Amino acid sequence: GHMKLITAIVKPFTLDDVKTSLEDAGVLGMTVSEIQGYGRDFVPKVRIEVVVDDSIVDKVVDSIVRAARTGKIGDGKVWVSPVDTIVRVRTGERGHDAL
Amino acid sequence: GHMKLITAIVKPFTLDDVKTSLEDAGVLGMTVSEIQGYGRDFVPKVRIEVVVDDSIVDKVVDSIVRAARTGKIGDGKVWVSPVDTIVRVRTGERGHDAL
Amino acid sequence: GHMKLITAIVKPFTLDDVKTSLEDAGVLGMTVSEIQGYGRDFVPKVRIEVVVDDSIVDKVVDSIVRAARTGKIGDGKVWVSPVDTIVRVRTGERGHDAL
Repeated sequence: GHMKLITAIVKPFTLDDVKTSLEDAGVLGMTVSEIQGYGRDFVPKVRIEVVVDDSIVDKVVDSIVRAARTGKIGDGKVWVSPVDTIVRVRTGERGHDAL
Repeated sequence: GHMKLITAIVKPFTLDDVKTSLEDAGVLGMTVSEIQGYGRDFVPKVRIEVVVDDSIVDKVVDSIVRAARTGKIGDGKVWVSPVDTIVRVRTGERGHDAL
Repeated sequence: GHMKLITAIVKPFTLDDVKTSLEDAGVLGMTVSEIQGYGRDFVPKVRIEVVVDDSIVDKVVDSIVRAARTGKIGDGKVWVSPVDTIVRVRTGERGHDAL
């Protein structure tokens, strides 16, 4: 309903900076996956995902963008998509309790 | 329209159990990808995805959660997101025919 | 709003053909990830993602399907899902400027 997935495709060396920015803002539950995207033909990148309430989606996106920017080609993209429902596996908590 | 993507981020050793639970319930077409998430700092996890009709989304989510739960930290998350359209590559079947 | 994510799970040897089809049609920004799906039990596949305006989503899906088809089991799936917002990291461009 109010839940959003943020997907960031960014350079691998920006991971610590993005993670720090998320954790400092109390944004928990990030995952990271390997991915290939255009750069200086493909270069290795990382796919960072978090699920957040829409109240913070704008500032979280901006924080990721700021932390991942180098000003060079291949810096990547950040997009937002709807999440209908979310469940925390361990507890069975749903919605905002699962965040 | 009525189509949903289920994404489950779960511990790698739960894969067979989740797969069995899906296949027993006639939920076909699962994919698996490598992913890293918080656990006992990141631990290896797996990303399991299926596309289903919304008629079964709730019970499929619950079946995955039950199969992947250990009661320990890092058990992961399951979320649902909308799918506008789906096409089976081999046949060009769309919508419910592609499920 | 009008933005869509196309996700294609296809056989790895079709990557060049899909990439060529996308680039020839001026569809930029594709990413590729490793994935496992059903085939001749799992076989290696690739996950190809692009973000496009909904004006071209149908023809882009069809172009990917045509390029990835072999007529054999395991050819994969292509699905479409909504994208609320997108930002190009390097520039901070949003929406259609980030495409």
